Order: sequence, then C-alpha cells, then structure tokens
Amino acid sequence: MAVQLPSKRLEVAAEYSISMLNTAMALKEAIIKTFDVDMFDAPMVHAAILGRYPQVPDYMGANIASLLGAPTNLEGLGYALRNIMVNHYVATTKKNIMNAVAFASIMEQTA
Amino acid sequence: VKYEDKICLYNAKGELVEENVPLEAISPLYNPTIQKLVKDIKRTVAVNLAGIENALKTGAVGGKACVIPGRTLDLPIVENAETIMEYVDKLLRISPDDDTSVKLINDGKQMAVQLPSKRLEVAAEYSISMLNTAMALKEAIIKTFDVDMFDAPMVHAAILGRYPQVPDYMGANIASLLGAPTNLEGLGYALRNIMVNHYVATTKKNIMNAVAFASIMEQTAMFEMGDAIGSFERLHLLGLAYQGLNADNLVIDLVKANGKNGTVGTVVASIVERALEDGVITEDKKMPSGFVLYKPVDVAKWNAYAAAGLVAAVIVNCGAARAAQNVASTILYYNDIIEYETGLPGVDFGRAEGTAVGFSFFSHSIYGGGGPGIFNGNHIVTRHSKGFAIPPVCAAMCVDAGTQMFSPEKTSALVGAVFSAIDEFREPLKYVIDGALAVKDKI
Amino acid sequence: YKPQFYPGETKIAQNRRNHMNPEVELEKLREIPDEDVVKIMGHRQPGEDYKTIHPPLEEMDLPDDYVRDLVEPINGAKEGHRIRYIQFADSMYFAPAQPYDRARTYMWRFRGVDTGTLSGRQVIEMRESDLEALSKNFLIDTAFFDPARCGIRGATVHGHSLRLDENGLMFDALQRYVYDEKTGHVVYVKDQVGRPLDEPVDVGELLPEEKLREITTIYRKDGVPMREDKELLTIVKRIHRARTLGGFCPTEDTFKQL
Amino acid sequence: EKKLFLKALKEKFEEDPKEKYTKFYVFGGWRQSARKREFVEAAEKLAEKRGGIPFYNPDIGVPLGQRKLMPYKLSGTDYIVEGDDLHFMNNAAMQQFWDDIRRTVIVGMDTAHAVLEKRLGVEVTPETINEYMETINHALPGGAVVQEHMVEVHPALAWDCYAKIFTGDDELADEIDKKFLIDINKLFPEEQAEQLKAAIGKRTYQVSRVPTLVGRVCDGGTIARWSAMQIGMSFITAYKLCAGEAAIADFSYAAKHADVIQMGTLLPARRARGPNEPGGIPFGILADVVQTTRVSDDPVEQSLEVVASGAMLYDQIWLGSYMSGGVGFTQYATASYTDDILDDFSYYGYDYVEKKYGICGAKPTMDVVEDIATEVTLYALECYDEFPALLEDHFGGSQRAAVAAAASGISVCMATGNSNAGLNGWYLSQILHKEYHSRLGFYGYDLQDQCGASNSLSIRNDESSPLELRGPNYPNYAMNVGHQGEYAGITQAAHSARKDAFALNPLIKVAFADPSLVFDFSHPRKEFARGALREFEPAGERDPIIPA
Amino acid sequence: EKKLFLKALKEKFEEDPKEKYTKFYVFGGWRQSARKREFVEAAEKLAEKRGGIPFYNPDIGVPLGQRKLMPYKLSGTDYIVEGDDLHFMNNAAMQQFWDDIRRTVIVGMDTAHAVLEKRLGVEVTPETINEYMETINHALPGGAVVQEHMVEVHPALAWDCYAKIFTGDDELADEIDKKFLIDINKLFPEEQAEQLKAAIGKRTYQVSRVPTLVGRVCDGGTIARWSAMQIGMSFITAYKLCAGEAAIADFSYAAKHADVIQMGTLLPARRARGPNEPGGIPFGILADVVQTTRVSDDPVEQSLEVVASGAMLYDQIWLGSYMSGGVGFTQYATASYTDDILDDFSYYGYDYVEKKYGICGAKPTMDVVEDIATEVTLYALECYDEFPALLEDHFGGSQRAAVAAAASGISVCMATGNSNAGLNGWYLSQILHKEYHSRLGFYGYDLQDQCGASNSLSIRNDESSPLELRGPNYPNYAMNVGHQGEYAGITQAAHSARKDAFALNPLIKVAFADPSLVFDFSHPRKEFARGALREFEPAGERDPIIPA
Ligand code: F43
Ligand SMILES: C[C@@H](OP(=O)(O)O)[C@H](NC(=O)CCCCCCS)C(=O)O
Ligand SMILES: O=S(=O)(O)CCS
Ligand SMILES: O=S(=O)(O)CCS
Ligand SMILES: [Br-]
Ligand SMILES: [K+]
Repeated sequence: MAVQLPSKRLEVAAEYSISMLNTAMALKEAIIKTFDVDMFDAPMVHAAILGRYPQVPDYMGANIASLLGAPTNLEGLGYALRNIMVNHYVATTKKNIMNAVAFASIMEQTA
Repeated sequence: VKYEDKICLYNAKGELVEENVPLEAISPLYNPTIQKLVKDIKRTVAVNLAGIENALKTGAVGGKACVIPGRTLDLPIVENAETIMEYVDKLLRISPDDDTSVKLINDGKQMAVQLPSKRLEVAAEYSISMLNTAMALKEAIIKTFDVDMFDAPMVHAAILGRYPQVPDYMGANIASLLGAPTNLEGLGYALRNIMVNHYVATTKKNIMNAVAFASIMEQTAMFEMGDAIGSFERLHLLGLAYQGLNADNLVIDLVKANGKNGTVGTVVASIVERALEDGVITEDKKMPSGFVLYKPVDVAKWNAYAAAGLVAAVIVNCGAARAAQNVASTILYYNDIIEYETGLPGVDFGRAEGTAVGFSFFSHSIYGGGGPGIFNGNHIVTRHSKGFAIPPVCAAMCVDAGTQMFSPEKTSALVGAVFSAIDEFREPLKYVIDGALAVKDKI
Repeated sequence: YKPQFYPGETKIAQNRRNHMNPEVELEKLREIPDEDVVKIMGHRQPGEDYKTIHPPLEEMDLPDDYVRDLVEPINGAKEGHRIRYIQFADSMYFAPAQPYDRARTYMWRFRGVDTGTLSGRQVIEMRESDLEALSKNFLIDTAFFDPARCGIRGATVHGHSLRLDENGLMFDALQRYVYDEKTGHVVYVKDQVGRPLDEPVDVGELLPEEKLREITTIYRKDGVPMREDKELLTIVKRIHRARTLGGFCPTEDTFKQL
Repeated sequence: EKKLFLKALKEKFEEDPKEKYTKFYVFGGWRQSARKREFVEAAEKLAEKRGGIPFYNPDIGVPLGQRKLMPYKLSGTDYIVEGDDLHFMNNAAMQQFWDDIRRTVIVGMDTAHAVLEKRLGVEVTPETINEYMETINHALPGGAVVQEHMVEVHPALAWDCYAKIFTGDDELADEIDKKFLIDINKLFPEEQAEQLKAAIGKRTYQVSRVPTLVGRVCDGGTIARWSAMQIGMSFITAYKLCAGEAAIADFSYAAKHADVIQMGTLLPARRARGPNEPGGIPFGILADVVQTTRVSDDPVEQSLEVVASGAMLYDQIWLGSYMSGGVGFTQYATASYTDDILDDFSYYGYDYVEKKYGICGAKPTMDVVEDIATEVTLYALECYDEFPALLEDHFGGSQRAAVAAAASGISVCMATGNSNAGLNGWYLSQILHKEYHSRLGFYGYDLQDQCGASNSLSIRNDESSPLELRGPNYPNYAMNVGHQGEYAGITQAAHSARKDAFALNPLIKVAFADPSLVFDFSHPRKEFARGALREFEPAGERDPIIPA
Repeated sequence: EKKLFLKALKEKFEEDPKEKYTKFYVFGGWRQSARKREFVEAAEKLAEKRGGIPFYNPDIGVPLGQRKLMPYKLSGTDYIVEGDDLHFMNNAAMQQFWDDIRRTVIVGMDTAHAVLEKRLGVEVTPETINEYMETINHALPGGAVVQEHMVEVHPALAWDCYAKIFTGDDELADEIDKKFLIDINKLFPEEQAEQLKAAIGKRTYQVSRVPTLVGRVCDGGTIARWSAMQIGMSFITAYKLCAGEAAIADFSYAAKHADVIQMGTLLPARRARGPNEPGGIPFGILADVVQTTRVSDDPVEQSLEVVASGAMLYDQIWLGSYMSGGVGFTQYATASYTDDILDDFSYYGYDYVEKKYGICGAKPTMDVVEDIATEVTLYALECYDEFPALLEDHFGGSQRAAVAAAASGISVCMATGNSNAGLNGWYLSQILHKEYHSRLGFYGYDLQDQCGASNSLSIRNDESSPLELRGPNYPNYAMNVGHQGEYAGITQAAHSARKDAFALNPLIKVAFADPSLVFDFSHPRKEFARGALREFEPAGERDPIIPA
C-alpha cells in the first residue's frame, strides 16, 4: 500500500516523521475497527505496524517504510535528505543510469 | 466540516468576539495563524552578535570553561551590525519580494534572522534555519573584516560552538525555539522542545497568551505525533479550544468565580456544576452513601471542560501565592480531587495527574529536573500528558514574583528578546480567533 | 451544587470527607500558643521581623494582566514574605491525618498551597505568615494532629511504618520529641530539622488508640478494612476502567462498556 | 505453616511479628552490624594509602543503627545475609549476572554459509563448521589467525571467553562436536525443546561470549563489534578466503546489522547509551535470559525468579548506578526477592485464580482483571496490617506498592495469559493501595501508574506495546524504581500460565541455557546469596598482570 | 650519537640497522617469545576450567614467529618490553589511564553557594566548605549521610574514590584544608599558575572522582550522575537543608547540566554512547589531561607525551576495542611512542624551525606550512631509506604515514602556534608520502587526509573547527587509526610553542595535576612501561568480596 499524507499536515509539522506516525495510527484504527479487534489484542496490532517503538527510538521491526530514515539516526544536522539507500535510488529509477544519477544528485545537492 | 461542535470565541479580557464558530476553525489543519506560528518558529533564529564578538576577543569558544590561548580576534562586530545584517539578508534572500527578514535586536547587540519560507519548503526538517544563519554569519564576518584564512576556524567556533564533534549546538551563540532533532524523546516531539520560560518570555508574562501559545504548540505537536487521528482528533481539538483558547469563556469564568476566596477544591466544584449544567456529564448511579457517580454524555467534551478548569486551578492557586512552585501540586490534586469528587476520569485520563506526580518529584528532588520553567513537552519528566500539562505550567511562571533561580530572565534572555517583538507570538490568542473568523465560513 | 468530597460507606470515608469539607470545624483538642509553634518549625523567632525574598506587590511595576488581578493574593504574597515548609510523618497505626488525606484537605480549605505527598512524609510549602496561622489553629490545635502518631519532621522521617516505642511514641532516630513520664505529655526538645531548642515545648497528652480509631483516615484490618467499604472499591474500579477505555478509544459508545 | 514469610520474620526479629510495640535506641548504633564493623576496620586500615584524605565514617550525618539493622533471608533459600551484602558493588554474583548478559551477542550463520556457497563457491560441511568453531575459540579471546607479528590478549584474562553454536535442524546438531554445541534436546524438557525448535526453524545460530574484561574496560556497544571482528577473521581462516575481498563486506554488515541479535538496543540522546546496556533490554528479553522455566515446574517460582533478576538489574545496577549512583536502590529491589513476602502473596493469587478461573482458564476482560487485581491487593495490604514486623521490614511504601502490585499482576496473568491484562491489573492495584493506606510510594513514584491504566491498552504510537516489548525506555517507565523488575515478572507470568518455553525471543532462551556461563541463570536468588556470602568467583579479574 | 632511534634498533636487532639483508625462518616460531610461551603455559593450565572447550592455540592459522618477534623500547626510557605487554588488555597502567579519565567530572560550586546565600538564606564560610568536603569524601564512595537503614559500598573497593577542590581565588585557597585542595600555586610553575588563575578567574570548582569499579561495572554516563547524586546529599547534610525541598532541584540541574564539565560528550546514534567515553573527548581536552607541561621545559617532549597518551586511548582502547575489538591496534599506536623514532623526527623539525623561523616566530601562511611540512616529511622517509631495520620496525605503511606526518604537523605548530596550520601541514605530508613511496597506509587510511587539505581551513558547518575542538566524532576522523592520537599531539605543539599552561580547558589541566590520581599523567610513556612490567597497581579490583 502507498500512503501520501495531505501536504498541509507537513506544513503544520516540524519534521518528516509525521508521515510514518500518522500512517501507523490510521492503519491501527482501520484494522482494529474493520475486524472488531479486542481491546486486549489491540497492542499486538501496534507491534505488527511500528515494531518495538517506543522502547527503541527507531522503527525496529516496523512493517511501514519511508525513503527517509528517522531523525535520531542523522550523522549531522540537515542530513535528513541524505538518508536514502543507493538501491532505493536504483529501484525507483527502474535501473536507468541518467535518471538514477539525476535523482541522487537532486537529493544530495538539495541536502 | 467534519464535526457539528460549535464554540463561542472569547478574548484575554473575557469579552465575546463571535458565537457558533465551527470547532475545526481553531484546528492546526485549518487556522492560518497556527500555520504562520509553526512556519515562523521553524525559520526564526536568535543571533547574539555581542556574544560572538566577546567569544573571538577572548578565545572563549566551544563550551563553558573552554578558552583557546593564542587564537584571539578583536573585531568591531556590534559596531558594524548594520553591514552584517545587510550581508546576511543578501546571502539568504531568494527574491526581493520574499519573506526574508534580518533585523537588529537591542541596538545590534542581538539579531533576528528569518529564512525565506521557500528554503524550508525544499528542506526535510527545521535545523536548516540554524545552519544557514550560522554560515551567512561566518561569510559576513570573515568578508567584512578580511579575517585571515588561519583565523577563520575561530569564527565558526564563536557561532556554532563545538559542532560537529558534538552532534548538538554546544557553546553556540545562535538559538532557535526548537532544539536539535538528535535530542528528541520520541518522533514528532520537535514542536514540544520549547522551554516553559520561552513561552513566558515571548508572551511578556501574559497568562491567557502563555496558555494559548503553549497549548497551540503542544496540541499542534499531537497532530505531528499522530496522537490526534480518528477518534482522538475531536479530543485534542476541544482540548485546544477550551484549555488554551478560552472557549465559551470557561477559563476566565472559573477564575472570576474563584479569584477572591477560591481554592483548588472550589474550582473543581465550579467546573463540575458547569459541566452538569451544560449537559456534558449526567448522573450514572447513586451510591449507598448518597454519593452520585457521574458518567460523561460527551467524553471528549468532559475532558476539555476538566482541562479548562485545570488552567483555572493553577491561575487561582499559583496566583494566590504569587509563586510558580505550586503548579506541580496544583496539576496533581486538581485531577486527584475531580476523580474522587465525581467518579469521572481526570484530565487526559490520569496522564496529566501522572505527569504532575513526576513534575512534583523532579522540582523537589536530587535525581534531576529543576524549577518549573526549565521543563518542556520534550522532557522525559513532562512528556507523558498529551498537550494538557505544559499549558497550565506557563500560567504559573507568569504570576511568580521572582522566587526562581532559573526564572525567565536567566534562561530566556536571548530567545525571548526576539519573538516578543513578533505580533502573533506575543499575543497568540488575539490572532488565532482572527484566524478562525477568516476561515469559519470556508469550512 | 453541593460537593461530595469523597466516596465511601464507612466511618473512614466520612472522616476523609469531614477533613475535606471547608464547612466542618475540626474538634479542637489542644492550645499551642503561636510563640512556641514557630520554634518547632525552626525558621524564625517570635517578636521578630519577617525575612523577605521579593519586595511587596505594590512596589512592583508588573505588566498588565486582567486575569492575574482577579486572583486575590494572600497576605504573605502581598508583603513579599518568604515561603517555608512544615512536614509531618504519620503513623499507619490510626494517626488522625494521613498523607494523601492531608493534601486533599489543604487543596480544599487553604489558598495558594504547595503540598507534597510521600509514604513516610507529607510536606506543605506556604507563605510563612499565613503558614504559621493555619499550622497552629488547624494543623496542631485540632483533631487533625496527635503528638505521638504525628511526627513533625524535616529530615530522617523514618518511623511512619515502624512499630511504636515502649510508651506509645513513633520512632525518631533524631530524638526531636520525648515522652515525659512526669506530665504524661509529649515535649519537643528539638525542631523539625534536628537542632536543639534552649526552651523545650510541650504539645500535650497522647490520645488513646480507642478514639484515634474513630477519627483516623486510614483503613486497617485492625480497624475498618478497605474490603468493608464496598462503595469506595466501586468508584476506584470505575476510575480505573474509565481511564482504560479513555486511552483505548475516547468515544461515548466505548464508555457503554463501563 | 500459615504465611510463608513468618519463618523469615521470626529469624530477623526475636519478637512476635504481630507485636505493635518494640524497643529502640538500645542497639549501640552501627556496631550491631558485623558488616558496618568490617567497613570501619577497612576504612581505618586504608587511611595510609589515601594519605591525609578522610574517608568513610558512620559518624557523618545520620547515626545508622537507632532501629534494628535487619538482615535479609533470600526467597526460597535458608541463607540470611546482611543488607550491605546485597548491594551490587559488594556482590560479585550480581556483577557477573550483568557481565554475562553484556558480553552476549547471538549471530546468524545461514546468511554467511549462503555467501560461501553462492558468490564464493566454497562448500559448507559439518567438518568445516567444526573447524570454524575451533578457530573462533582461539580468535574471540584475542588470538591471532591471519597476520604476522601480531600481539595477543593473555589467555588467563579471557578464560571465560568462548563461542558456541545451536540449531533447530536436529540433523546438523548430531553432526556438530558436543563441545561447540548448546544442545536444545539435552538442556530443555522435550515439550519445551519442540516449541523452541518450531519457533526457531531449521536455522543455525552462533552465540559469541566476548571476555568479561572487555565490557569492564569498555562498554556494551563494544560487544557486537568485538564478536563481528573475530567472526570475520575466523571465516577468512577456516575457509581460506582472501584477506580483504569484496565478499568480506557482506559478512561485516550481516554480523553487525542484518543477522545479529543484541541483548539491549541503543537509547535516545537524553539518556544516551549504546546497545547491550540495561536500559535497552525489553522485559520479555530479560524473562528469556532467566532459565528457571527449564528447571522448575512451578509457574509462580518461574515468575518470581524473573522479578528477582529484573529488580536487581533494573533498579540496583541500571536505575541505582547508571541513572543515579551512590548508596543506590538495594532495598527497593530486595523487597521483591527477600523473606518470601512476594512469594506468599503470589502463591495466594495463584490459588485464588486456580480455584475460581483455573490456570489459563479466562479470556482477558475488564471483569476478570478487576476481580483478581482487587482480591490479591486487599490480601497483601491486610498481611501488612496483621503483622507490624512485615510493615517494619517493607518500611518504604514504594517497596509495598511494588510487591502488592507485582502479586496482583502475576495473578491476573495466571488466569488470562495476556501480559497487557496483567499490566492493567498492576495499575488498578496501585490506585487501590493509594486509597487504602492514604499513601503510595515516594514523591514521584506513581507517574507511570496514573498514566498506566490509559496507556496499558492504548493503540497510540508512544503509548502502545505488548509488555514483552516494553522496557526501561518506554516513556512512562524510563525513570522510577519498583516497577521495571516487576513488569519483567508480569511478562513471565503470562507465559508460565501457558507453559511456554520462551516469552519473546527463543534464541536468547537457548543462548542462556549454556553451562559454560559463569552465572547460574536457572537459580538467580540462590546465586545472589552465593555472592553475598563471598562464595562467587567472577571473571574479569586482572591477577595475571598485577603485582601480588 | 647520530639518530636517536639507533640505540633502540641495535637492541631490537643484533644486526647493522643499515643492512638490507637478513636471516628468516630460523627462530623456531612463537617459541622465541617469552610472552607467547607464557600464553601457551596459561591456556594449557586453564583447559580444566573451560572443560572440553578448546582455547588459544598458536598453531591455528598463521604461524607467528617466521620473522623476528621484535620487542619495544619505550621512548625516553631504558625499558624494553615485549609487544604483547603494550596491549591495553594486558597492561593495567593503560587501563588505569582511561579509568582515571572516565571516573573524572568537574563541578562548579559558586552557583550552589549563591542559591545557599540568596533563596535559602544560609551563609557560606571556609569552615562550612571544609565540612562539606569531609561529607562528600564519605558520601561519594558509597557512604550514608541522611537516611536510616541504609546499606553502604565497601570502603576497600572504593579506596581510590575522593572529591577535591581548587580555586582561582588565592584568598579562599589559603583558607581551605590542604588535604581537600588541589593547589595551583604548588603543583604548577608560577608562570603557568598565573595563566591558569587568570583564565579560571576567582571561581571555585569541585573535582569528583567516582570509584574505578563504578565505570567498570557500568559506563562513562554513570560518572556525572553518581557525582551529582552524592554532591546533593553532602550539601543537604553539611548545611542541614530540608531532605527534599523546592531549592534542591536547582542543585541537581546545576550539578548535571549547568555547571558541570565532563571529559567527553555524547555520540550520535550510529556510534551511540553516553558522555565520558573516548569518542566524545576533544583533542585539546586530552592534551590538557597530560601533565608533562608542568614537569618538563621541553616543548617536543610535551607534544610527544600527548601523542603517546592519545595513540593509546584513541587507537588501542577506543578504535581498537569500543569500535572494533579482538587482537586490536596495539602496533598502530606503539609506532608513535616507541624506539624514539617519532622523537628523532620531531627534534629534527624543532631544530629546523628554531634556526629558520624561531619557536613561535612565523605568523601562519601557506609558504611557511608548505616549507616546514615538506622538509620534515622528506627527512623522515629518508631515515626509512637509510636504515632497513627502521623500515622493518615500522613495517605497516600506516605507522610510517602517522609518524612522518605527526613530526611534520608538530614542527609547523612550533613555528606558527596555530593548531589548524599544523593540521594543514599534516595533510601535505600525507600526499607527499604517497608520491614518495607510491603507497601510504592501509586500504582506507587516507579518507580524512584527502578530505584534509580542504576541510583544514574550511568555514562550513561540518567541516570547520579549530583542532582543539575537533575529536573522534569529527566526520572525517570518526573511523581510522594513526590519526587521532597524533592530532592531540599537533594540538599540544601549538601551545608548547607559546609556553601556554593549557590548550583548551584550564579546569581539566588543574584537575589532572592532583597526586591523589592512580595514573601519573606527567610521565605517560614511563607509566605504560610500568604496566608492561606488571609493576602498576590499578584500582577497581574485587579482592575484598571474592574467594582467595
Ligand atoms: C534525602 C531523600 C530525598 C531524595 O531525593 N532521596 C532521599 C535520600 C536518597 C539516598 C539516601 C542517601 C543517604 O542516606 O545518604 C538514596 C540511597 C539514593 C542515593 N542518592 O544514593 C535513596 N534515597 Ni530515599 N531511599 C529509600 C526509600 C525512601 C523512603 C523512606 C521512607 C521511610 O519511612 O523509611 C522515602 C520516600 C517516602 O517516604 O516514600 C525516601 C526519601 C528520601 N530519600 C529523602 C530522605 C527522607 C528522610 O529524610 O528520611 N527514601 C524507600 O522507600 C525504601 C528504599 C530506600 C532506598 C535505599 C535502598 O533501596 O537500599 C533509598 C534511595
Ligand atoms: C529525569 C532525567 O534527569 P535530567 O532531568 O535529565 O537531569 C533522567 N534521570 C533519571 O530518570 C534518573 C533515574 C534514576 C534515579 C531515580 C530513581 S526513582 C535522565 O538522566 O535522563
Ligand atoms: O524523597 S523522594 O521521594 O524525593 C526520593 C525517594 S528515593
Ligand atoms: O587490509 S585493510 O586495509 O582492509 C585493514 C588494515 S587494518
Ligand atoms: Br475501629
Ligand atoms: K564498563
């Protein structure tokens, strides 16, 4: 599934992790209501979506992903757009050289 | 709209502004001034030119007690603040018609820098503002005074401190209302990393405007965290309306009725009677002793009624003693009493009570914390309540007659000096209602 | 609206309600003149000047605040008097006042109070002038206090959960108060921090267990078990469930499961 | 006879436990303690070494010993020790408990074996695995395998350093030397061994035990790196691969990120710490470290054995030192594993449940949780009313709040088998305890308990989690004593009720069943007593490189 | 006579150092080493304890000893030790060097004294300060001061635990007991003592030394907390304040955030670690830990003493264990402080500079940096050409690259007194060394050196910093050996040229001048030799609580 938050949510947001968090919650509420998941079974739904969060500050064992890794894992400040795996640029481009170089260069130079 | 809830807007002086306004007109998702607050917070950086100048002159850079002998630079930075502001503006400005703002604070000793909003639109997070200002300041200072290439590293240390060795801004002479993303407790907590004193200095110690600002950022942060999604959106929207934005004049009416001879207990009796009167709570069952156990007719609304009374309870208690230390105890026992008075759940279903338990502890123990003002929604002690504990804390620092070591003056000297000048930041209640009126018919 | 104060069907729940209700004059049991009280607190001396931290409210040009001025400050805040403490360690053996009990009474009857509840101690921070006024009339002279089961303590508060001594006094590792074999009364030889006072202050006769049982706010298997108060257990179970359902889903339909 | 704790109380105090009155100030201060006497005799003897600098003197501040300085009987043992002997600093067994966890890291082997057979074209065979296993037992303690002119770590400092193997594939198990294998079929009852193998699959794992000294000089973050560093070298040597090839980089990433299982994960910047620290260990993972599940058939004993280990690690070492320091939180933890007090309450709750619902006989509902949790709580506090010496023992209200709630929570888990149901039970106990004695814990004890009921069954991002995956970094739990260790016990109770072989991680459960471990994870309480009697020999001592 | 290293080479090899040819494979393998012999005799003796499990065996993999297993002479000493004796694991002095830093935390006292006299209304007087100082020396090692029924830490485990004071206010110094005071006027030459006091001001600071054992059981993050926890208690006791008041919270925040000075700061999530770890220590701070500045008048000796300490901490402990592990990076560091090789090159550079520019006689310009850096580099590599045994000694090109560049950098700092100028000098040396021998270091050695020239004088946010404030977390420097320890040396050189009392932090400089410290920070190289000869007695041993 592909989820895109309305851009306004990010306009009133301080950083990008809002997209993972609002999708995580929307998925939980959807799954629990649809199948009338018991209140005592409901914690397992959170663990299936967000993994071991909040004990782990990162998305360990999460079944939802973003091109951007969590702000906790940044090397330096402003590095957020740089936290994109080489393969992600290569899979998105469908292995086209010029489009892979363009995408990586765009994010790297924008960063 | 999405919800049928209608709210009557009241100002900081308890005067009616407009009636039957949609509840979603105060939503961070719809209010244009809340959108402005966030946008401007994310792009505004306080600059201490006097600090930068003193740091170079002495060689005192990269943290406290740090002095590098043999690397001193005497530059008349403050004297030529007007040329530095012209250079910084020129380096950050995209177009002559953009929102770029570079202004002098306290006769050029301090400086206020606002990046053009477009820079943040193409940015992944808020730290861009600190980083682009840091660079613009370096380039400005080095070019203006023709700083030698071998002396230039000291200029970076005077502005950004010990970065990049330290992942944070240790010993930096530039500040933002938002702390670095590395120091976040949880994801989405970015807007919560604002010190209580910062809210109090920006507001100029006005209670209603302090509660409004803290509530606005705290409740807007709940939306970022994904805490105000689905069933919870209404809970947080009513919480922002009644607790922080004085909806139906609830906050003021309770302060007016308990100002003279009222206690926390009387504030509790007042909000219960009010809630029961408006039909937000009804009697469930009468117990053997004759004690009436109440049930909520409207769960999200009862919590909002309780949250508004909580702010009134701190105004009445902390305001009677003119001390901000009472806040931790007031927040605790307002919820503790309200529960054993009616049998209903307290503010944030025990979360605001729990937050206060730890707040009382750390503002009175050896393990950590400190004065009520140093805390924030991103602090491990005060992060448990979801936007309902930090706003009442702001109301307490406002009435305190300087009985704190870490009072607004000592912690929010540089930070407060900038945003108190911005109209929407000093008086947020006045402009969110104007922002609600501008959208009330377009939703 | 007539407030309920506290749920429950036992005498203990009624004693907690009487302690909270500002209209219930608590039975006076002793008379401890003001001069002697301040001495046990060990902050200042009688017939002396109140040390100040901030100047009076009238001498300050504070910014305008319409809401702030509605709250009428207490006399201690008006003349800028310092804020000091007074702590009590209450025996679990039928002491007239109890930690959380004290806290909800203070928040119901007194203005601008900073109270702090712990198991072994209970701290109240208030404006020295107004503090000493209630510390005598309400905190010591009434049924809210007992010289043997309520230990006035600053540090080393250990004793609340400890077995009593030979003569009915609570454990006090700092010997602040001793039992007098002659008068049959408790005399504080030291203040709450543990500093020796030149002139010892008598608090009065110890109350027998028989009457402490009728005024106490603590449930005990020896006295009134919390199992007996079926009403209090009901409300606690409810507060618990309302919190549980509130955290799960804050809807009116969810709350039908109460 | 009667309550389990009465035997212990009669030994601690020579008075009737039901006696409301006693004698004080007659014990001659600190002199009543053979331990405080030793400490003075030590401080006096050490004056010369410190020169003029003053040291430990009991005459500074409060005079300890005005009451009876009571000893502590370890639960389920006849060993009565002084309180000071149960402080982590003074106890080598408690230090080795933690050291044995810190130096543990489990690594997958299938990924490497696949790289060997696919891109490298090297066949993997049991005989080769056995060769690798011998190479890693020389390399891991600091032995050279590839380069010339290499200096090495003294084997006498790293005698506790070894690397072992375990597998769910029974066919590969019979074909590996018994000395290198952690045998699931021999260490666990066949009911449990089948459940572990079913969950693990036919996969193969390596348990690397870095030397104790490493974590003592360095930190928990060193452990996974030390292991990965030597795993790679042993793979280069045993299979005769190139000393620095493109394929090597696949092994380093797998051994450090992809197929590596740490005990604890990293912590946020405020309480910044690397992985394999007590703050990063989830409650279920710690329950799986304890081995009483494969030794005892008693579900109460199993749960209370995890409470002991948890209370010690989380409140004495973690919150007591790492997060605080000084005198620490020894008696905040001892309360949960001494004098059979929590034992008596937990057995009452088990019996209550067994006869009303039956063990694992009730699906979790608010009516069940509220019935059990109220019953056990009322019983616990009543024992404190009946016996003044039991109240004098658990003097701190926090100790009482923790013990009474742990018994309530474990008992809810005994009926439901749901960790969150028992978690919810704990929070009702807390608010009941508050209304009973009109007090609870210390100034800021019930932060997590007032937030508790709402966040116990919550679905929100920083509020939700099954107890097994909660831990010292869970927002509400990140600060206060008398909670964490007992949550690890409530976690075990849900699985002991089901007769589960493990709670969260079967690899960790298998890993800590190894007799080559210094600390006996099957009997933590008896092991703590062994350390308190100075009978425990730990690893990490520097005798071979220091003057005698 | 001639080169300084020739004496050491003639002792290491019984052949002419200029001889191009030698005999190999005649040394009988590992048997030539009295140390490898010990390790085998130990591993054989320990077979019983490990049961069947195989251990250290030199017959696994490469056969060490095919060449001559050469010993190492410590620079500036007549002590020749085996290489294995210089491994941090095998050396108790190296372990105490780090332990003494980790357990250090400096706290301001003026802030507390202000709170005492303003909001609390308690007068502060020298006699009260002296009382506080005695209370903290009982509290800090684990002694009780406020509560009844407190268990305590054994004084015999914490004999190395103490808290001292120091002040720039000479009037307050004469009025404090000499036993509690670190006297600036008595430990430092009066030229230096005046520079320290001028920089510190009339302010008063407390140095708290948490016991060694604490950092060994726990981590570096524990240290500031342990100190703050006991500082608060001692303030409560000494001044008789309320045991839990509103004002107490001001002391906890000051002692943990506001007026606290740590040795190291926290690290990012990838290399997640708390404060007071080697990765968080800036180069200038480490230079200030070394005390040779107040003992020697030789600016070269001072710089090379910081190189030794830096190489050991950063490459042997930090990068060698914390960030890697196993056999480690012992000889990557020994190269910089053994056989007087870096000593000879540095003295050449000093003499070159002294006669052309004069010590601190040239303002930094690209012409100066390029002249010195090329001169020293060409000289260093030429010595390696002249003497085949010097090349056989520094066999690894990385060792050579580090040594040759360190000499170049220190020499640029000798003329300029600018740390970035010397830093720039180092990077020219590296790219010159590459073109000379058509090789440099290991596969990924010059990441930071190729980035070096551009980032050395950069102004960009993650590129700029004066060397004093750079460290193991500086982006380019965060991974590779043979750099960090030498950067700490280049930092000292800029200040030794100026005759500066300190480089970055005068508090740290004063703090580490205390004779109550276990490790002698004034002679690090001789101390490493003492540990290598098993003559160093460290703290943190558990003899009082373990069976004999
Ligand atoms: C000074 C404080 C303020 C603070 O932040 N922590 C203190 C003291 C601190 C110190 C005691 C240091 C010493 O004695 O020298 C230590 C050991 C932590 C440390 N810093 O190393 C500690 N408490 Ni305290 N502290 C305890 C406790 C307690 C209980 C004691 C009640 C009683 O009647 O005895 C009360 C809280 C309450 O009332 O609920 C308490 C408060 C207090 N505790 C009051 C002192 C109150 C007094 O004057 O007596 N502790 C406990 O509840 C039991 C465990 C015990 C801990 C020691 C251990 O676990 O071995 C210790 C935990
Ligand atoms: C609150 C916070 O302290 P600070 O406010 O950051 O000084 C936190 N400490 C703790 O929670 C210490 C826990 C151990 C002592 C309390 C046990 S009840 C921490 O260091 O992250
Ligand atoms: O007295 S406090 O509750 O502040 C700390 C108890 S350990
Ligand atoms: O051979 S490599 O350069 O990969 C590592 C040298 S330590
Ligand atoms: Br009765
Ligand atoms: K350690």
